[PDB]
Amino acid sequence: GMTLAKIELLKQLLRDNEAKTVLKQTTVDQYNIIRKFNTSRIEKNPSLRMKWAMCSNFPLALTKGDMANRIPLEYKGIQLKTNAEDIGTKGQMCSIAAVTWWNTYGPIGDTEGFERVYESFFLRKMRLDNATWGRITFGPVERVRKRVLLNPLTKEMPPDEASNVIMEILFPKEAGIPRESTWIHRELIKEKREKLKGTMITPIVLAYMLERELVARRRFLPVAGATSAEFIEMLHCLQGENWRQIYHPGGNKLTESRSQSMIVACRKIIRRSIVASNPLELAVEIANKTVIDTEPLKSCLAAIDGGDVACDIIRAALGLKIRQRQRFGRLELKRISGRGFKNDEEILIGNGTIQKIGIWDGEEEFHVRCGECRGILKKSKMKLEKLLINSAKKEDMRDLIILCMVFSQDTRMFQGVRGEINFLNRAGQLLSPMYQLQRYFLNRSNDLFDQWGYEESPKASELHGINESMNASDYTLKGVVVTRNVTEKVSITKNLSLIKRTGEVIMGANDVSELESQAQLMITYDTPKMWEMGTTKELVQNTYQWVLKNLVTLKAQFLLGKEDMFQWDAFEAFESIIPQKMAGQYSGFARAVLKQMRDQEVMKTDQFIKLLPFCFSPPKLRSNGEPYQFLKLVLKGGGENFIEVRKGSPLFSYNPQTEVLTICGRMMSLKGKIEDEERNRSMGNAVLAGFLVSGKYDPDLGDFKTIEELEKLKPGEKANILLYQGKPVKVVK
Amino acid sequence: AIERNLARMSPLVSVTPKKLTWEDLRPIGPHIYNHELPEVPYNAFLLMSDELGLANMTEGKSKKPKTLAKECLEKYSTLRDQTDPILIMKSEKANENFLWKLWRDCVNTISNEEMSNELQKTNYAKWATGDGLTYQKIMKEVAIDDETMCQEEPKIPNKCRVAAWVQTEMNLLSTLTSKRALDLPEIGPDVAPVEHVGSERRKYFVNEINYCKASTVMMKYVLFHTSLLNESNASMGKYKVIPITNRVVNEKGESFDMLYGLAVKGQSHLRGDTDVVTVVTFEFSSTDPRVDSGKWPKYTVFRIGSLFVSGREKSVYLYCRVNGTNKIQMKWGMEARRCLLQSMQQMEAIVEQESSIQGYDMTKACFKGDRVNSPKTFSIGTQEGKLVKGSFGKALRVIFTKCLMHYVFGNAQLEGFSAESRRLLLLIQALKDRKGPWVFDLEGMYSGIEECISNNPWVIQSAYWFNEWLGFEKEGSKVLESVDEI
Amino acid sequence: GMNINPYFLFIDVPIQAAISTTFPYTGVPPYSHGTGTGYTIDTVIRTHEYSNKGKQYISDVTGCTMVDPTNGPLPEDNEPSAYAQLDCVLEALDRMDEEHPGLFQAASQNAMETLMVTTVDKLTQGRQTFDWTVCRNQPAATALNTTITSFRLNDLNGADKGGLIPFCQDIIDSLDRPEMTFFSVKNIKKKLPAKNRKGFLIKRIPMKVKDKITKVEYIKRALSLNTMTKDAERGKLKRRAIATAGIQIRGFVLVVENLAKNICENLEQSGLPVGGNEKKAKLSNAVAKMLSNCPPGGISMTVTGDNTKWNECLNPRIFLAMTERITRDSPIWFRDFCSIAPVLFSNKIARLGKGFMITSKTKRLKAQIPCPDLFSIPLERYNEETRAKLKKLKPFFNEEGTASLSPGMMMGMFNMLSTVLGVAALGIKNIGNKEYLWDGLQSSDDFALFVNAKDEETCMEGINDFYRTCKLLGINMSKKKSYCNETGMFEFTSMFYRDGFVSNFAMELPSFGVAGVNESADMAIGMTIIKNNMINNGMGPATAQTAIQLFIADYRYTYKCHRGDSKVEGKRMKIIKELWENTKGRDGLLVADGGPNIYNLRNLHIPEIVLKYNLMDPEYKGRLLHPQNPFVGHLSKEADITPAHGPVKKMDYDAVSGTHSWRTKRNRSILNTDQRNMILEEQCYAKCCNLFEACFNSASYRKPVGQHSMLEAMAHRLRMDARLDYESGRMSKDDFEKAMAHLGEI
RNA sequence: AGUAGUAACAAGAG
RNA sequence: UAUACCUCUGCUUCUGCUAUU
RNA sequence: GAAUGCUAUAAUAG
Ligand SMILES: Nc1ccn([C@@H]2O[C@H](COP(=O)(O)OP(=O)(O)OP(=O)(O)O)[C@@H](O)[C@H]2O)c(=O)n1
Ligand SMILES: [Mg+2]
Repeated sequence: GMTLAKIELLKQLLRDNEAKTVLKQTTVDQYNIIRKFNTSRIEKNPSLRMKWAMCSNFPLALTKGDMANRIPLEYKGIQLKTNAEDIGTKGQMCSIAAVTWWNTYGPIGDTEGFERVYESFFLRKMRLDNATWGRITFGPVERVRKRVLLNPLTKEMPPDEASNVIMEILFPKEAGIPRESTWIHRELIKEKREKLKGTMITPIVLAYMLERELVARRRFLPVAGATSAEFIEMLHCLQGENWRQIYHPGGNKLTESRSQSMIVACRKIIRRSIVASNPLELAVEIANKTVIDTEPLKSCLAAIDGGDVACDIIRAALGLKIRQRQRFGRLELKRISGRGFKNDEEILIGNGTIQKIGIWDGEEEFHVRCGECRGILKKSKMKLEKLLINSAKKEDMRDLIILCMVFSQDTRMFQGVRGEINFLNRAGQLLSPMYQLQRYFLNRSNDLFDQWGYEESPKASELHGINESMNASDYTLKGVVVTRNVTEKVSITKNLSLIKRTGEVIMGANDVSELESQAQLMITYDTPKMWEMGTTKELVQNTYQWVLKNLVTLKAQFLLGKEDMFQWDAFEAFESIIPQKMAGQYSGFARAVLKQMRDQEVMKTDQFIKLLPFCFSPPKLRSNGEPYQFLKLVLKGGGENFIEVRKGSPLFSYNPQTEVLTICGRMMSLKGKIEDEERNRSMGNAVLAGFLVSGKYDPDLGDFKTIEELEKLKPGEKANILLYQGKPVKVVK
Repeated sequence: AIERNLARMSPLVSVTPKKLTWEDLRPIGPHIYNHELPEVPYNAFLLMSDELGLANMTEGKSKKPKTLAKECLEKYSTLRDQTDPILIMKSEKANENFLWKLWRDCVNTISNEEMSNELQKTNYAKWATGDGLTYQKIMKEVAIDDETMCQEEPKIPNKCRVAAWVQTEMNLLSTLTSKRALDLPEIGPDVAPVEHVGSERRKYFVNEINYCKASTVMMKYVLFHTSLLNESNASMGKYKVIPITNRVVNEKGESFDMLYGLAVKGQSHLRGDTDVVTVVTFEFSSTDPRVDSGKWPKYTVFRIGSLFVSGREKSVYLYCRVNGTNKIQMKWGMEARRCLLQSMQQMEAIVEQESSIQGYDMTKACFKGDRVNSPKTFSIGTQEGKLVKGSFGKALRVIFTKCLMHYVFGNAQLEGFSAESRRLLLLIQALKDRKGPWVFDLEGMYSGIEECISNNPWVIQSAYWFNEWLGFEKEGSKVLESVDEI
Repeated sequence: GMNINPYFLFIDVPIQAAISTTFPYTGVPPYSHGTGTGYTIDTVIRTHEYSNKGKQYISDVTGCTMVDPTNGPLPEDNEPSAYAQLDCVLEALDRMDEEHPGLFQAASQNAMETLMVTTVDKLTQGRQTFDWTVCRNQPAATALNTTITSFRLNDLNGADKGGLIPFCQDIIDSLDRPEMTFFSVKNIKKKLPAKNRKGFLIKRIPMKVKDKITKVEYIKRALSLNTMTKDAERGKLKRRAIATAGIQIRGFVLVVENLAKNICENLEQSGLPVGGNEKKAKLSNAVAKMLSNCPPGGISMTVTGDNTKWNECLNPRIFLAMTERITRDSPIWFRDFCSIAPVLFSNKIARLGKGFMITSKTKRLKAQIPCPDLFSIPLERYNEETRAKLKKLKPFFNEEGTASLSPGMMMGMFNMLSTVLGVAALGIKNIGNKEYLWDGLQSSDDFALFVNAKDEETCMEGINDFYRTCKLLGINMSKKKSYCNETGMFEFTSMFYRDGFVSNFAMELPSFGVAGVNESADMAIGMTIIKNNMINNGMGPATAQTAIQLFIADYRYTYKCHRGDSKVEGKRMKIIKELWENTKGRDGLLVADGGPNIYNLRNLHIPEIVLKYNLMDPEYKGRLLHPQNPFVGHLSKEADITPAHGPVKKMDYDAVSGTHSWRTKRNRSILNTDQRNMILEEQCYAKCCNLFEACFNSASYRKPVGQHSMLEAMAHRLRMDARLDYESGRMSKDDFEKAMAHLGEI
């Protein structure tokens, strides 16, 4: 019977004609304004004001209540609280000693439900508690700055949907208009309501506690091979710049997160295996010792039914039934017939801009599925042909058609893109155009349907077409039909190609996705030299480091045997981050420049160290016998991943003054491992293959010759070269 | 329109660019070298390298600040009993009699058997704390009528020359002691190898600083500025004798209380954060003020007996100064512990960097050196115009000290100089990197740096050190002049 | 001896790598003293000093001295020029529009559709706003309330409709009112009977009296900006002036900024509004491309840039043109709505702070001269520097003690829009088809221009051109501060790039201290700062573990809560020590209860209360987490519990509601002064809201919406509650009759 | 005095 | 003036905008 | 094999 008291207090409050007029004039909207109304100017130096105010007699303010009165005025000659009432709380003020007293000799309150209320946190603890810590590793880590989930959620919803659910749980009456959402989380509402039922904790806290575990806290962080929230929460302990730490959390891990990471493992294995002779050998070697968090890759691939080409290649390589089962977020397919050729092309879209997308060629048939709705799809290069489906759930049917329409990449689908569609992120990062077009047309469907076109429904046995509203209609979507009606032993080549028992190939390592991405769970390689699956900068550094380490031998062996020490397992890994279409050309160049130093007396250890790694890929010379000439050697990754031939570069530069080599930021001393003649010995010689310095810049020869103009010279022809700003040199063939 | 406007705009409008050459980088703040300017004086709140703590070995468990200050003097009674003022140096505008009387009031009051450390508001203590020295507020009506009432000329920091004692402070504060001060509390037991690496790595970093002079000084500065702030709020309208106390542990693991001197706190009705509370410092010191006379114009010194420093009878002086602080400086004093972090981090960065190269924990390697790697060294300083190399620990300590001095001499002058000079430090690093740097108005860039250099000792010395280092770099550059030159 | 030199580290480690050692952030920040009038006057003078060659005229609205530099004579030298050329500003924006097609209308759409949804309460989240009713700064929420209460008296109820637009309509309408009337309180004595000798007691009661001001006096106050000095201005010698704006003009700035934000978010070279990791990513990606795109053989050069007098030089009339050009396809009303904010700024009036203090050393007398009475005393009585300042102020000064200031933006009022105008310069890229190409990043004034050309001599031709281009937009590049080097390293918003943005731990060091919220919070904050620094600002595990210790010390000394086993004497320590002895599970006790710190690198992110909960004593946790404890103030029994409780905010730090989650007593300086009366005004609104929250528990959580009376809402709810309480059987006939009878009276 | 530094505090108020 | 060797006060003696959210 | 966009009383930056 709290109702009476409130009404009785309203009568008291309404006797203050000032309060009366406030209540009568201030609108329910304006409550928000007058709630925040106060005298208190915002405390700008709280760190200070606290440190100061703690030295005062009575810094704290009690809330006027029978509990406040249970605190005594003084205890054993300690003034706990005063008579003077605070301006804010309109209750007695007290010293910090009051708290310490209450926590010691205060009344013992009922802490029932606490654990259920603050479960969110207790789980956060439970994950650390039931975790397993592996080994710390010291070595380069390329941290990528990406937007990640900070705290694991009970169930993810938009803030609006989330808030509406919390209202249904805590404040039923003041909910407003019932939304679809209400029914969608009916289980969670009842479940939470039944758990928070018996609690004395203030509803406003229970609100924010639910908000904490329904609203997504998603922010940018520097991450490395760990996106999963239950990893992100621990990110501080997971890695630094120059060290890594293996950490297995507790509780549970999602089959989807297990899958999406499992792909990256396979892709990373294949990407590296491609460079070695007998890729299958290395592919198998690594895969057997590849651990996804705590779960072996082989076990994971066996357990999970799904994944991409790479997963199937590695499955075959290990000896597991390859599942040509496929996903496109919500849509999930399985190939019956066809062969897909992914060509990157410049697609114009309805709003009127040009987006680069990987378009698939050939006529293919897939077993499309979406929830309880199933279907058979048929598509050709940027055109859906025929879509058979079942009449399951109305929205599940509605989604499958939109997913299949987008998946087909029909030029009609691209025409129906009206409004703002972001392919580029706020931080200038690439988002997957197909996975964003999928995500866009699931929100705005009526545009796609109208921008597609209709036709007469089929007049067959159990075939009866459906219109926009997903009802058995006369007009159906152009090439859509609704029906009442719902492996083979492979082998894998050493070069990684899945051949049928007949001969025709179904997949190859040339068909896997080139896009590296942050694995959801922690990927570990239980073989020594795990760095080989690392990033461009990691491989680059770990390689040059291993070159420096064994420079003593490697340099000597070079002065005895010519090509004996070009073939090294480190330089193999290093090749897998070289563009394959320049790999051979770079080796062709480098080996010539190296041999040019050895034979013509003109050495340069900093250059030797720089180029030696490139000399692994079988050489690729020009048709006229001479090698290709280069200024910079571009590597896989960002436009900063390149090695300059003449100068230094963001990956590699040498400081002669200090005799200090700088690799991806890390500084190494070449003191002791340097010849006496080198200092005065110019670089001009070890810059172009079959080219050596004659004198200094000759104005008669004119301007500085380009790579092309240099390559197109007859032996014993002079030329002007620039090594770096303010070092002109006169070089001859 | 842009073409049309640029076409008709005066050629006199341009960035007037020039390629930076080493010779263009002249020394900054040339006035610091002018001997005709006064020697920058010691203007810190407390003594640092010139300090002297009286050693009072405690039971190990603490007591009241009056009690320890009493028992500390009770041991060194020869000093405490010295009632005859043997004055050595006087501050131009100070009172020998009043100051000595005040010292004696402190000693007596802190020595007595009473509970209180309150001081009777005597004519001397009133002069010392600056009683009722604030001007009286009057109406603008009356103000305007009065012609003799005027807006005062802003008082400016006067120019000063380089002072050795600044260099000497760095040198001594940087060096190793037998005494650990830091009060670093407990931590959670280690589980993750990261924590085991961190803890083991701490043992090297923390100790290397804890066993250095700067640390003790920092801790003293903190623990004083705490009790001072606590008194300032609690005992607002009371003159109080706060003892300059600090706990120290020797190699053998014995807890010694260190009384460095007695301070008195004037009325502290501190409304604003900037609002000043006059604090009068009486500090023990072995340092003879006659030696570096231009260091102690702000101080008044009394010879108060002697002590055995080892085999030597060093004469004990008493440095008496009318000083002041405010809520902010007092708070920032308590937040001076974080000097450890700024220095520790910067070197842990190098440890972790070098660890990535060698592929193991290079902590133990960088300091001492292992079977594989010899120890890490750094270009540390000069010795009759010749560069000298120092230990990783030394290099660490030198920074930790620098970070303390960043607080102790922290003001508007430093903030400016530090920020503006950073701009030139980079222009140097470009010349070092050989990234042919360009400048548009170098003079204007210099003036912004040079206007900050006034009467801040750390600024004035940082200019000297900068100018010295710049010279040593400028030399190193020569090696690169002739490279790939045929 | 051997003389240490700390700069000799730079020999071993390069500047960028160890930049941390160049930030003295263990040292005290600069704070201001006394008056900001000097610092304010400087800006006022300098703004007009760069516009003086422009078109000067007298405003036939305010009656003020207005100066218009725009389309003025082009500069003869490199002294800061405000003389921007509309044509060139438009041409720049046209190129931007070509480079980013549809973006202007795409943003305008969003910015417009926002405004329509935007409520009035949006204004109640802007610290101290200038209140025209009292001519002092006040809390945003109050400064609004005063204006709404004032407006109602002039027949302006647009606020009540709830949307921002109709409230904004009332602001531009309020200018056309011949007089403006507002409440301002007056004290009244009144006999009150009390157990007293004389048999009563006199007490002063507040009374709202209706003050009036003229059309002009109001307009000036509407166009007014109050001025302070910027305190804790790091890495600078001399202080600077900052400006707070009127509740009238704060409305229209939100939308014009919101418009420029929408534009910025979708720009390649915009440093705002992206921040920290998001920014570092974007700039790292930007540098990578503009680096690699450099012509082979040609030289890529980065100009580490900074513009001088960003605020003073930029013109409102240019910002007006920007909105007009950006909203070209937007409907007539929204084109006009946007146009207001610049128009207010192009007639704005700068308040001159407190004044100047005059003293006699001989007499020991000091007195403050109010800004109105600056030219009361002969200027010989002021000091040299102030004399000149006042002399130069003279022609822009107003008798009421303010300064006309037509030119200039003033500190930070239009950051987003200025960033756009900056980007617009970077949008040109080339002049006269020369052998160079510029492109950079802009974040307010702070800019980093990349120039890819054939040789550094040509790059300089490009930079020199960019400089001349900026001069036509009112953008002056600092030749002193700004510098240039070959691409690979630069500095941008104190982010130092060296083949990749370096770690600078020193900058965010101050945040390691005890935050000053309370015990329960400052622990969480303290650990979260360490946790976050360990990630973002590259703090190694040793330094991280040390940071924990150094925090725990600061915490234990601040909240005087040393280990219960320790013998540190203290008032709280006496009871702490009794708790230490009384308690069995001592490892369960929180640090604040003299408990042991059990935080390490791994568990930084778990709340102390949640960590130890499992190993607490039942009595101790029963006390520590008492549901109805007096320190926090929960819900209730219904006596008359109505304190001045503020709205429970959603802070990012993770902490449990326990006895250590207390609140400090309010600064009572207000009890001495006449402002006293406001406490009753507060404790009124408090009573109204607090009761409303007893009717609607959802109000505490989510914003209640409705243009109807609060009383109306409260009444119906209580009626239903009572009826259904009777029908259900929670309430009796006797009580229900009383309920319907009492509710009847309303 | 001193703090401090382009202007303040060195208590303010009934 | 008087109470007043009393009483009250210690960011409120004007602390802004925009990002990191 | 992609996303999910936000919106503190601290601190930093301009
Ligand atoms: N506390 C601050 C600092 C900066 N700014 C904004 O950032 C701009 C750049 O500030 P800064 O570069 O420090 O100074 P300038 O305005 O360039 O002034 P100066 O000519 O003295 O360099 C200011 O104009 C203002 O718009 C601000 O609003 N508040
Ligand atoms: Mg500037």
